Amino acid sequence: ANITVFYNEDFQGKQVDLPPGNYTRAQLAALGIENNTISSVKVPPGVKAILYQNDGFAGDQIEVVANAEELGPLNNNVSSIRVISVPV
Ligand SMILES: [Ca+2]
Ligand SMILES: [Ca+2]
Repeated sequence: ANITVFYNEDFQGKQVDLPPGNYTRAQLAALGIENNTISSVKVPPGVKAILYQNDGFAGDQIEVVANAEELGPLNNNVSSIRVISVPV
């Protein structure tokens, strides 16, 4: 269903759920997710996310298909996100 993004690593701090969809920087902000703040993400079965360093779904990126306690180079550097349903 949804992925849950956290402000700090190891699933700590402020958290927000994101169902499938495309989210620009402004759309993330409207959902209470400040720019370049995500540090960890939970990804349950059936969904995946593509985190982008730039708004508009562009730039360096990372595809998460399972829980990620940390994001390496994209830590506090995500500006847009696409959450995608992967049925099985
Ligand atoms: Ca953070
Ligand atoms: Ca960014």
